[PDB]
Amino acid sequence: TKKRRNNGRAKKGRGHVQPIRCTNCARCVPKDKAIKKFVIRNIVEAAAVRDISEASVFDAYVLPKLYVKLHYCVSCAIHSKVVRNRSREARKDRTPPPR
Amino acid sequence: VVDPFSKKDWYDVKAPAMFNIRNIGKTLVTRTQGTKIASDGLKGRVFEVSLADLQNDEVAFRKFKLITEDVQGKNCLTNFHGMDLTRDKMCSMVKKWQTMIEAHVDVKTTDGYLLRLFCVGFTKKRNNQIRKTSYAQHQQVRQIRKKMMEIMTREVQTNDLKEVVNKLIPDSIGKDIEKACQSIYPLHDVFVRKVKMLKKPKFELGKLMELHG
Amino acid sequence: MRAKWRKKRMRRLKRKRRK
Amino acid sequence: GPQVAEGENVFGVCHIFASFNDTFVHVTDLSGKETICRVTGGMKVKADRDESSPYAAMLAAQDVAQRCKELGITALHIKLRATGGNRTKTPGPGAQSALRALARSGMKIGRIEDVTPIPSDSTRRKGGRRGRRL
Amino acid sequence: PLAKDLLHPSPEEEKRKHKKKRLVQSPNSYFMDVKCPGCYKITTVFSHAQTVVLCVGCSTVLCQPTGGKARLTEGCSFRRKQ
Amino acid sequence: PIKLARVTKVLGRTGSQGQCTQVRVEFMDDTSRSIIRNVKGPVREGDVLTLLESEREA
RNA sequence: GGGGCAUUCGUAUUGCGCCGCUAGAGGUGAAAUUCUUGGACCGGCGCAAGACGGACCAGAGCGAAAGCAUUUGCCAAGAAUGUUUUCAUUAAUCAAGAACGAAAGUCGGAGGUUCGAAGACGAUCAGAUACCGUCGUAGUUCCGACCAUAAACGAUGCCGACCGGCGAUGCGGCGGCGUUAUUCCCAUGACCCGCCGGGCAGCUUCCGGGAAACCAAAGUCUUUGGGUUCCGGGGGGAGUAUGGUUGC
Ligand SMILES: [Zn+2]
Repeated sequence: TKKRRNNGRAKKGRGHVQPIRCTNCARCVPKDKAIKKFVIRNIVEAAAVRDISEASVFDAYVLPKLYVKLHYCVSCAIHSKVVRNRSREARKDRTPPPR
Repeated sequence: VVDPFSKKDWYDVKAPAMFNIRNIGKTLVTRTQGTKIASDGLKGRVFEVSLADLQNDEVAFRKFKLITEDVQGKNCLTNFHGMDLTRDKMCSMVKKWQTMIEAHVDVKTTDGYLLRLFCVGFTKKRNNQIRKTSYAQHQQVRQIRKKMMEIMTREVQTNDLKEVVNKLIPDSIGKDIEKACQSIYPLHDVFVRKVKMLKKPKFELGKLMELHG
Repeated sequence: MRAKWRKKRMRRLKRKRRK
Repeated sequence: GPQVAEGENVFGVCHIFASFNDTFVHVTDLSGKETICRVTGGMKVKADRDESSPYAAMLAAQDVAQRCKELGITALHIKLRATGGNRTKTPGPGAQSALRALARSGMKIGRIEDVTPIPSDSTRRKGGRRGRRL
Repeated sequence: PLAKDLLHPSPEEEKRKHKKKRLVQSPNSYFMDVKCPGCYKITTVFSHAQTVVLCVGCSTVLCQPTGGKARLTEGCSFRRKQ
Repeated sequence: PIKLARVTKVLGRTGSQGQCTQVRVEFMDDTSRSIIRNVKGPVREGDVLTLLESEREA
């Protein structure tokens, strides 16, 4: 039976979407379906920031950040536990988790 | 068994007259063995230095690539080779609900340096805008691209490196594009993303020394 | 067995039959 | 070595290439051409497992700092590098430990930046169409 | 719902509803007379017009062809006819 | 460089059979120096550890 | 991001020349095969090759469907909207007969960067003819011939009418306070609030259906007839046998 109305992807009123490569296991996945995780993480973790402050020659030097957009296939997205299965009612909810 | 670092001479490297902070730092090279001169080792040497390390009170995300041209008795003579933008800035600029506009142009300076200038721009979220997206239509983009191309052309065709660098220190090119392209579609951040030296003239010491004083 | 491999066996059998 | 005033900090450039198989802490001059000292996890630990371990990275950065003190360099410009290309963009586990170990040795921290080789429309990645099944 | 006089809809609702889907069809367009600033002769133009029209009186452009209604030149005053 | 460290708070219990415990320790030589460490055996607030390797993380 | 032809740029990958320091580097759950003091891996400068157009990139657009994202120019298409323009039934759907048709595949030419069927090894294993790793032929790319198939899917034929609401969104048009840029007045852009038509969709609903899952169509079906094409008749045998026809 039809599990997901959208067929677990975003392509509507469109023929074919170009494929991309899963950041983990290098699987070929369509761009629309792929789980996209755009992570903006500080170049140093808060635990190690203290040691950089004193050592730095510059005063009030704002620290750089890494911007990297990870693409996950459904096999790897579920195994890595970034996304897990939900109830048949809570599936239709497409609101991102609040933090 | 010999330590090579015993046979290394440290040469001080100075930036040309465009920048305030003259002293950049020290580079070591192997001593002249007779066959090959120490100057030849320092001749084709590049230096990617932040703008805030060249000018005292200027921003620190517009990195300047400086090539050595001559060596003058312990002191190294550098000239402009290119202008790069730092990664974190370039990554922090690109947002998911706005059109990015990129325009590259080849221009010949009057004194005879061939530059390739890449200028990038982003559409502005208005202050009272409810709509989620702020995209520009293909013609509006083409008009903006033509506008920033012809501005870059005009403003770097007429003058020479001496003046072009001084124009790029505050990024006056960008500010003028932001002001000019406001009417077609409001721009958010318009920087000169990249400047690359393509071709050089036949080297002479006189102009290189004039660039330093 | 798998239907795609039923079809591949059938084609291998048709190749040897005709020759 | 360099005849410089005690107050002024002599700068260098430290390239930190942090893969998942190994870590590279490599100090050079301002240009990059004239290298000073490079040490990798392989030289510290004799275990192919722990080539990339944070401990190996810490030891590598501690030894390269110890050598840099004796050549007159006091400050370093950090350049963090992941494998990049068609492979992963995230740095390996050694990066943070190595940077901490350089900062702890007494070496000053200059401009921090990522120099990961990001590709615009690259060639086929090493994995097949179905990808890596392990 | 359930009681509307399909026979006698209110004239503001009549005008809002599409020209073809009205109770009786009527065009949204109209005929207007133009008074050119540098001329005495009067001319009549269609509200949505398609050709750049010329006043042979002074030989000057009047209205411009657009996606919808024709934009009149600055100075030339338009007035509705009947 | 063998240095001592006070225990301010017990963060939680870790390890495959919860045999270890994760704690945040404030050093003795420096007053305001916090680091996260995993320690075997029973611990509480006030207990001082003798850290042989003071650079590693948990 | 409809199509063809031309032009240009981007970093990355790989190979090569030169320079610095050097003992390991690669890969894996763990290893080994493999490349290394005839100087690997790493860092700097420059040259070359072919591939691909990241992030922007969306339940967004365009196309009959396959499919279609670097810039600029040239050539001819096309929907929708706008119209007090014209022809005046010229239409709908379709045996025969046509155009196109992913990937792979077969012929000739060009070139071979990456990846990589076959094959050669190294691991794991009771065995592994596989999964994992190192290499690698055909192929992957371009020009000219074929081949006519995919879960070619919305598993849902096309044309036309009627039947509930709601907020967005894309293109065009229409009306209207107020912000801003082109100094200012209009007038164009960017916003903002409504309306109208045609599209991509979404949420809600005891309209009503259905075996239900669900569907504003898969509703207006025993209260059974708007028009028309293809097509199923318990499960295997079987998309097999034979015959015809198309193709190297
Ligand atoms: Zn995967």
